[PDB]
Amino acid sequence: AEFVEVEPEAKQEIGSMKFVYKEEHPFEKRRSEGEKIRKKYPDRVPVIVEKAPKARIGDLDKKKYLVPSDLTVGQFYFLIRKRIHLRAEDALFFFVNNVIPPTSATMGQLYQEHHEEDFFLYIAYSDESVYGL
Repeated sequence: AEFVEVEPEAKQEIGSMKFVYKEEHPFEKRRSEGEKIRKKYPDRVPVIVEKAPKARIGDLDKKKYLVPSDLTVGQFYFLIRKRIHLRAEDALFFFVNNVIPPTSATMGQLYQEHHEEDFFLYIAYSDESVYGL
């Protein structure tokens, strides 16, 4: 009899966002890999990180990250900043399903709530605070 209290979402929050990674690797190969990697490393989460459309920021050398579940989103920002040699004054924003995730969440929490059907979490990054601008 209790209502499910549905959490509000931003207007732009959209599932199944486009990533070049997903265009370049067939779904079932991604899914098979994601299942396997979750079993092999259960306290890590597999993450794809890609530059958002229209972003003006350096590209990462590598898209696939195997991340300790307890690492925070904030700690992950700092890791990515270093990987792309951001300057102190440079901005960095992450997006999951078009929405900036909470800096204080763990990567495991983010994964739990937002992983896709292939068992990966997808994060886009940008110099801008709105995905795709």
